[PDB]
Amino acid sequence: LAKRIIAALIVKDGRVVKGSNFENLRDSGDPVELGKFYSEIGIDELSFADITASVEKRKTMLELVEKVAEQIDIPFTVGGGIHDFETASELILRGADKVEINTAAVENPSLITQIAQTFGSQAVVVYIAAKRVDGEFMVFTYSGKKNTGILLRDWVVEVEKRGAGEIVLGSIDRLGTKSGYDTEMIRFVRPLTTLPIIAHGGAGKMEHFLEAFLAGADAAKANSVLHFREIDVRELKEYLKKHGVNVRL
Repeated sequence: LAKRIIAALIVKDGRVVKGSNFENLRDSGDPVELGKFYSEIGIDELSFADITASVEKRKTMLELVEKVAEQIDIPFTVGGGIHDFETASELILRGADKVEINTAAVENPSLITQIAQTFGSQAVVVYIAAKRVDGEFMVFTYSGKKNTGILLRDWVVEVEKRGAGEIVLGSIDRLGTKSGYDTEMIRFVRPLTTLPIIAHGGAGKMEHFLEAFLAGADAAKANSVLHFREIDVRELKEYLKKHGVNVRL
């Protein structure tokens, strides 16, 4: 019933893509050092998205979750190119608390159930990339390239039915725009599912977070606005608690 602030880091070959602005770390491109720092200053969870050349990807993603699990204590999700049960399983066993799946889940919905039966719904996070097309919310796969023809409304329902723990709701429209979260999309989805909704795409200033939590989101995923300190984590939670948002310290 508390809201969460989730720091999201894109990584490739064990490196924070386009790094960060905290000069106070020996390495501002070290995902591990950044992520532990974010944990100290009050990030509620981490989320790593790997985009490594698929040849060294599997080894590289397991290297990362191991390195991370050694140094941090808050939940963290790992995602990106996870296509089957065994890849998710070894990533969780190696340290990750949850995995984030999207395209594999749309093509094979039972993949949500298979991961959940062994690691529990809490470990399965489904990323839903939606966009408005002819007045309807549509689900997109392959990093935005494929309109699946599936309605957001139906996918959200099926994703809970299959046993997902949480849903990351990405507004494609708003991705990388600093214009605010797609609160219209969030309000559309909110009554369709009992699951936690993690809002992604559009953050630019602290009030967007208030707007998003007012819309019904249980958490907020945030990317470059964090790393380039266009928003401070402490000021944000200050702000939201001040205006009645139930955040943790």
